[PDB]
Amino acid sequence: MQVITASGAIVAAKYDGGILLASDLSITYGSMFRHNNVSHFVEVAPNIIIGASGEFADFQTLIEVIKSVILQQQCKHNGEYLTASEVHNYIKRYMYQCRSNMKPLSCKVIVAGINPDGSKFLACTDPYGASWESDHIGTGFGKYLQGLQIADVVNGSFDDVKKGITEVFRAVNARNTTANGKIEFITVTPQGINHLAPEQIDPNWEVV
Amino acid sequence: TTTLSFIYNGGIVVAVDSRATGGQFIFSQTVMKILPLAPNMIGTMAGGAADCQYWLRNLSRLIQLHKFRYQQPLTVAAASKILVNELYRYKGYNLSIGSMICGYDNTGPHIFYIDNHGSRIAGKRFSVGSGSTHAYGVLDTCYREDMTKEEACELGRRAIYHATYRDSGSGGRVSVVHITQNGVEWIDKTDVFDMHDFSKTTF
Amino acid sequence: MLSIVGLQGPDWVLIAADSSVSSSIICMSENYDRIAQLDDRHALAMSGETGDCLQLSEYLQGNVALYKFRNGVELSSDALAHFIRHTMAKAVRKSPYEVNMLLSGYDGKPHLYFMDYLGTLQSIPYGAQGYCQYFVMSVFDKHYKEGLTLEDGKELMKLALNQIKQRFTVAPHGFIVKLVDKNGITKIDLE
Amino acid sequence: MLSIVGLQGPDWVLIAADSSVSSSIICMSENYDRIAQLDDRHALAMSGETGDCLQLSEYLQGNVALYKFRNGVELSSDALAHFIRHTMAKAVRKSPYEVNMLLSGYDGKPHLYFMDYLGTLQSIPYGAQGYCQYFVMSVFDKHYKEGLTLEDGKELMKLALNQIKQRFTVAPHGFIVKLVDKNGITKIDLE
Amino acid sequence: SDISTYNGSCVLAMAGDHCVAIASDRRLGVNMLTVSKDFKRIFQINDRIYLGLAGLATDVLTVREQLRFDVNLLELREERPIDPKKFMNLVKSTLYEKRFSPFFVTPVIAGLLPETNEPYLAASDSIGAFAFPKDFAVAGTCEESLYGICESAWRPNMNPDELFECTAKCLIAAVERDSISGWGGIVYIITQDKVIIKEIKTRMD
Amino acid sequence: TTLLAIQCTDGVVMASDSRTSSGSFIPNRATNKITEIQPKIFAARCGNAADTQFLARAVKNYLNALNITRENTDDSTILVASNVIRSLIVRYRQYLSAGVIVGGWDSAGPQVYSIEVSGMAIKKKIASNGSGSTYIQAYIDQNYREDMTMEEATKFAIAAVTGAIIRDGSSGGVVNIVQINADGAKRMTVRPAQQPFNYDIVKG
Amino acid sequence: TTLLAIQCTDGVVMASDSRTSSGSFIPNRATNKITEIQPKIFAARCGNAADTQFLARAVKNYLNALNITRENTDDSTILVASNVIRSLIVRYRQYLSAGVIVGGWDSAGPQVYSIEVSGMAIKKKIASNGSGSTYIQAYIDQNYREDMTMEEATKFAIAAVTGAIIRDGSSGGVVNIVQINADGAKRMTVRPAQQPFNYDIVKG
Amino acid sequence: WSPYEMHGGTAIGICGDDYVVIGADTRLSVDYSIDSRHKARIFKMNSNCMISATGFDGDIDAFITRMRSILLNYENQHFHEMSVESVARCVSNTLYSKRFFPYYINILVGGINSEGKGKLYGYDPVGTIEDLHYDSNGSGSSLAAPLLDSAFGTIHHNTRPFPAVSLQDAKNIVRDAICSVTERDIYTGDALQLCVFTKDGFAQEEFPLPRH
Amino acid sequence: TTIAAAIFDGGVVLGADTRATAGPIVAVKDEMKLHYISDNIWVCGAGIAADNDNINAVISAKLRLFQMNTGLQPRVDQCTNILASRLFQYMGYIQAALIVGGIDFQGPQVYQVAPHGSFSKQPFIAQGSGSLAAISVLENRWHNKMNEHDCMEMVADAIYAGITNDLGSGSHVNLCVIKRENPEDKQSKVIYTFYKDYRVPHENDRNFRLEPQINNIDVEVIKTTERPLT
Ligand SMILES: *C(=O)[C@]1([C@@H](O)[C@@H]2C=CCCC2)NC(=O)[C@@H]2CCO[C@@]21C
Ligand SMILES: *C(=O)[C@]1([C@@H](O)[C@@H]2C=CCCC2)NC(=O)[C@@H]2CCO[C@@]21C
Ligand SMILES: *C(=O)[C@]1([C@@H](O)[C@@H]2C=CCCC2)NC(=O)[C@@H]2CCO[C@@]21C
Repeated sequence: MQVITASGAIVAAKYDGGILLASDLSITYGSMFRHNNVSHFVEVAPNIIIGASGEFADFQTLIEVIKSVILQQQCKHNGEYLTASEVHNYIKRYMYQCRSNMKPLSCKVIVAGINPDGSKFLACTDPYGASWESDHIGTGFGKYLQGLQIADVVNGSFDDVKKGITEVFRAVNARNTTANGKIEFITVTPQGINHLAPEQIDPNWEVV
Repeated sequence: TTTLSFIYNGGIVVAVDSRATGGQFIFSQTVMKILPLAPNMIGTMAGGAADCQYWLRNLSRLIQLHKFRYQQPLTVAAASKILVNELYRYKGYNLSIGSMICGYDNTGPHIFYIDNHGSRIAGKRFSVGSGSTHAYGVLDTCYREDMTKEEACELGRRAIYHATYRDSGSGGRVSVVHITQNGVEWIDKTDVFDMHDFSKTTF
Repeated sequence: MLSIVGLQGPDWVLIAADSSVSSSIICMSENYDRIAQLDDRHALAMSGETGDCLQLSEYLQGNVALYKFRNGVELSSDALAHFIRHTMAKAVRKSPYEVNMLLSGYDGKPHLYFMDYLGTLQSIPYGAQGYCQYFVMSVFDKHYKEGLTLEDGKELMKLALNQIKQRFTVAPHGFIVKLVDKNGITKIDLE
Repeated sequence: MLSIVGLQGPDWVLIAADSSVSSSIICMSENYDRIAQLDDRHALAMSGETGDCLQLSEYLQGNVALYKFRNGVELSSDALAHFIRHTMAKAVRKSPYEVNMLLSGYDGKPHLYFMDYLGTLQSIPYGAQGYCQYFVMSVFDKHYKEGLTLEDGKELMKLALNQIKQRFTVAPHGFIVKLVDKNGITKIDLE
Repeated sequence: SDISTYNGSCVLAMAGDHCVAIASDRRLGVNMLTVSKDFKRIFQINDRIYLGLAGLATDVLTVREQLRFDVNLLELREERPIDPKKFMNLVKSTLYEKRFSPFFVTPVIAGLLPETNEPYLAASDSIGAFAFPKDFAVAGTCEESLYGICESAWRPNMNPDELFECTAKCLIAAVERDSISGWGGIVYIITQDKVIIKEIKTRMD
Repeated sequence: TTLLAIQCTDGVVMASDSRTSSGSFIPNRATNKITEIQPKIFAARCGNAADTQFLARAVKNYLNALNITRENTDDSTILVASNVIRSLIVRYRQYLSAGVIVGGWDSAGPQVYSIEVSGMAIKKKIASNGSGSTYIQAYIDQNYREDMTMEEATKFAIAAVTGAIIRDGSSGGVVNIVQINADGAKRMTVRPAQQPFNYDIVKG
Repeated sequence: TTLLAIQCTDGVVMASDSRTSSGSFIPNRATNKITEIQPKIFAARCGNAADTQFLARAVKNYLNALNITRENTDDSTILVASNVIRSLIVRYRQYLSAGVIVGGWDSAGPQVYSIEVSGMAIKKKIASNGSGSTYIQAYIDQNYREDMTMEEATKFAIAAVTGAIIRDGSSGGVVNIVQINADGAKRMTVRPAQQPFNYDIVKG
Repeated sequence: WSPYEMHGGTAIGICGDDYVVIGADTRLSVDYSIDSRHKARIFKMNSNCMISATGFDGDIDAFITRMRSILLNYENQHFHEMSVESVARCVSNTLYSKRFFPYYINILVGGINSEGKGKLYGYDPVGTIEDLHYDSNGSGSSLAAPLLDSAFGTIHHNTRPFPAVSLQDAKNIVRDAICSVTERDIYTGDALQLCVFTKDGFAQEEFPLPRH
Repeated sequence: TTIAAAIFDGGVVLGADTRATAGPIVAVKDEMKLHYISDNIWVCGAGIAADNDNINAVISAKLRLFQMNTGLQPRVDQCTNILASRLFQYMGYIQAALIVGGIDFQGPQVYQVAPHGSFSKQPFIAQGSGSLAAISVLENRWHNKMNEHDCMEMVADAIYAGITNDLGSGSHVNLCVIKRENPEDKQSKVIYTFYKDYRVPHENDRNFRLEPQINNIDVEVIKTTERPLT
């Protein structure tokens, strides 16, 4: 398990209308800010976004696997996509398979989607294959530089969850070396996936 | 762990502690370290607990398969040979099996020390485990061929008790089994806490 | 590091082996027969882990019996020695048998072969596997005479085993000696 | 990993030690007195490298004699035991003496102390250093009775040493047993 | 494996109603081998201070003798017994002076305050990181077992009888889950008037 | 870390980033990596933070020691500071992973010495050090001119350290500028809002 | 190694250095690090030379395999080349320490994909890789414009790879330029005499 | 590279005369970080038993999926739901099937057998099976085991009959032990999932625990 | 551990959780990680508890001896320099990641001192295992010249963030507010108010306990002796 070309932190949190996921659009080569405007999330289904923090090569391989499996089940079901729970279960089983083959995908993969029943589904699978469904999931330093800023507002209004995620990513930009650039926000709602305009979440620089 | 088995004129006495412990913590004190294999055969469990339990129940399966395939039951030498061959096929896989195949067959009492390493040693007195040295000391010092069933069972029980006292890896209750021509007999599970003589001031 | 010692005579071979089997620091048995009678004519003393020695002995004995039954002829001592050597040469490179052996056979002529886990085959008048060779070879060199009688041979083997007992730090609690002659492999006591 | 065994009685202490000194795989001597008579009253059985044991024994004996000469009083068995413990505690942290000892002394009362290279001091009715404890402690537990006679004590020590010989893989070729009583340290033979 | 695990130890101290109770396993073990069942890990440091050293027997005796050297010198130079807090700081100093070659013993100081007679528990790690639990201070290879049992079992304001009751039962539960610990227990109940030294029976395996 | 000391015609511009990094975590986001050894002598610090701060305090001690027996306290002070940085680094090369660019003004004028982590001290007109200096080596070579004044060099150093901040994860925060002329030393802080470039320069 | 592929409006400029290094020794001083996978698809190679050459030949095989069953041989060929580079790198990540920038022209127009040593493929307008790319990251960010034509991008890439050649020991030699437009691919070699900068840019 | 995350978390099982009370902390956490505050680790395998896995969560999920697969196969090929003893043997064999790539999970199989009696089986990662009256697994196993030993005295006196502790008393014992572990074990925390298998079937309760 | 000190308009607010762990087990649930250095300086420390306690006691003794001999108020940068030099001379072996928080003539100053001796003046600092969970709150809620109460709440919430998010942190939030006794008087005496258990998270308390404690262990007493306590 080795991370080289890494995607930065991800903070996903359920709010009233859906799941709000934020992450920088920068892939870092070690410590270098190598690639910009590279979304860490991939819309694998109209209501299922998949992000990952960690090696982005392993997240592109995982997205290839996910898209292939979704395409298989879509051809079988004449257009119907896999559900967010089914997609996350496949990611859990394929990442555990990779770990069991001793070639783990070194990326913590957040699956955020709306199941057809309308229930928000936010789950995460770590490189080892340990998966968990939660109302809010931070990956990378978004997990560490979080505190109660998400948990207090999770499942709340979009404004409250957005403010909490913005606080967490202000902390990330301040105290994460790999945090570079705008923080893209993606809303996975039962009405689809909307990429809100990326926001520069500036740390409080009156510290000096 | 501490398991012992000795052949005296009256049969095979197999006494085993019941402690499973890794590092310092005592994971259990009620571990059954004698797994029956045939109506008149058992296999002791020492070393790796999972390995001994899986391979002794697999040997029980193989013995039953042989007895149903062929009317003659699988002998104690043949059973220990099956087990030792299977365990040797996994040499280098860090299996840990210490196991005395104690049974009465057509050729009489038979104890075969079987180890993961593939050693299959016939003998009339064996002890396997961290505290097996203490059980060996008590046995070799107090063992007689002409001991009654009660005397032999108490000898095995006291050897296991002294092993439990002097070894951190041994403890719990001494499960004593008497194996005779007629079949395996499970004497009793005696708590070594009760066996300890607290009137003594030396230990 | 078990003490097996072979001594070839004009018409016999005295093959002795450490009779003490062991588990870690415990001498489990004091009469374990480490010498494997692959054939009625060949006794293979084996030094190594008890499991490896037992499995290799059983494989070789089964193959010798299978050769005797497939073809109505028994293996020679050179043929058996080179079959063991082929087995060890195969093993070392892939799945090694960690057993150093002394093959003593009588097929009308006495034969003693120094064999090791790698597969070095050498007919020897006397030899040993384990650390006992460091103690017994010299005594053989000092006291072996061509045409040695069977009684003188037993005396010399007893001297070698006594040297193992006295000077080897891990002194075997006893030895099992077998005479391999025209009458077959007979276990003997050297006193 | 040398076998030293101590057995404390009502008015005596039987201290036995492996009498076989060794260099690598060679048993250099079969009567090496591993028990060090630091005083006329105290015999210190030592298990460890022969050099470390000899140097530590000489240091302790010199210090005991120096205490006896500087002050017109001989060290007690508790005082000597704790002096040895202090020496080992100093050594372990800086320049460790890799010797595990059994200090048997009679100063009007029998005393047997389990001492190790680290410096754990414990008065014991019986004990052993080396792997022999794994073989002898149980026999003591099985056969030691309070008020044991000196003849019963010799029988029990003989039983323990026989267990070392029979079950310990590296069986000492012999033991040197010393009786530490009101008459001093006298070497004895247990047969 | 580990040097601390070499000599299995299990020292407990509990706070009662103006009384403390320091219990300890009585086993001197060498790794997996029981050498003795008469090993003293609890030492009286002062009339109202007892020190249980859970760890390497070598360092149990070394630390006990060094703190008897320090406490005796302090009481000679000051004509006064050492306070439980003063002795706690003394043990902290003793261990941190060897911080980088630490004694492999965790001390457990069970004392009564000189005037108020209140319980005073003070358990540190190998290097004097003293804690001052108002309820129970545990140490030795049974540390997790003792923590678990005493968290549920200890109750405030236990009289000397009840304090002995959990000290003994809770220590028995701890030692019986530690392979290298046990072989008898000793419980010192320190009260305003008397110290009650009860040798309790634990499993001898 | 990005260190960039420029010896100008009329002073010394020591630009630095403000990011202390513990792996991917930034313990200090507003780090003063340029330490005021003397009122007109500053030490930009890269490598181990503890080793570089010890180096700065020890060089303050060594330069005060230089003044124990002399009255020309502002004479050869920058060269002596570089020499003591170099002697401490070579003396403690096993334990100190510190590189220091010591620049300032003294009787000899403006000076900039780059002592490497190896302990190699070179008087440099343009000196750079740290992980972020790598990303801006070509930028410096293309945009550095010997004739730059302290203001021109200050702007160029802000731009270069900002580029290094953008491209280096280990380098970030604000651009700590120190402008040392004969009159004294002026500290400035170029916050990310006031930095000439942004992450947007990446990919155009 | 310096790799710099620029996706221009009217083509792709793949600039590279020509220095193969075995430690401090240069076994090949005129290396063709940009391999002609197809007449209008080239792979600039960084990392292990053997792994990158195997990658180039295997991608030639994979793109010919793509053409076994199709007649639109110049369709999605650059994207497929990047995908096969990425699948070989991830499949052989334990054994292949190869990074490849595959750029060229196909039915989709000019394209530049940067597959990293990790096996991360990103379509890039401006892609750089190798040890020398680090030294020129800031230079590229300051001098790269999205609107550069193939000639402007060729000049800028020559300048950037020359700066990397100057500042990197692993990067050196001539600037191997490949200009891929719809018409085809033109190779150029910018020798050190014809390179815009020299070692003299260091220290001014 | 170690393929396990060594996730902490305690599971305390208590077999009764006619019940089995397994209480496991929901929290999923390793290396001072809580991946999931709630992550159920006790699963109703069938109408006869429940399995409680503590350890690597990837291995918990994989082993629970494998056990559900094997129990479904047993229901299809042997025409009845696998019994608690049969599930226990299957758990032992399933864990041992990976003896050389062990599931780093400690298993408690608690159920109600054909006799109606409670049956708890404790496991190690490599598949040691043990028919137990009580067991503790996970990070706080060392903490919780003395609690159960005191509550029952089975370790103190092995051969004495296991005390006839009522279902509610056993549930309270598991709750108190899990709370003590949560107080002491950092990994144990968040919510307790207290599952009970009785003749009435599988019942589940969620009790808060100290998050800190 | 979660320790976090910030500088508010009138002073410094230091905070620390009260959980000491002996590995994966919570040894202490009321651990004191805020160490009094001088009347104006408090250090909240993480790392090795023994190292933190001893180094804080030693530097407190040094600055008490300083204030006695010289009659001078210890300086926060002085304490930080002494701490950093001591931690550097031990090459990081004294694992005391300290946060000095005090008020001297230069005003309220918060310094970090890494175990290896690297110090840094910062407005808000968080150290320990939960240092990231704390610093997030500190990053989002600290601003120049905030009043005492807002900084108290921010530092307590950062320690609480470390407590909940980090396993190595837990139990209560102890605060220590260094402030001038008269905030309007910059020359007034620098006093401190220590708020022990400033936050006592109710969701983090023991919520269940067997009222009848079930125990089937019987104590058999081998020997009893009673000895006087004097
Ligand atoms: C920079 O060199 C750097 C900083 O910690 C820096 C050190 C010296 C001055 C104080 C802050 N050192 C490091 O170890 C990291 C990695 C590279 O740059 C750092 C941020
Ligand atoms: C460049 O990547 C480099 C060259 O050998 C290069 C490899 C790929 C194309 C052929 C020549 N690879 C290396 O291992 C050295 C070190 C860094 O750059 C190299 C010169
Ligand atoms: C905190 O860092 C921590 C505490 O023990 C802490 C140490 C310093 C001040 C006293 C209490 N140090 C540790 O070793 C553990 C590991 C997690 O953090 C601890 C709780």
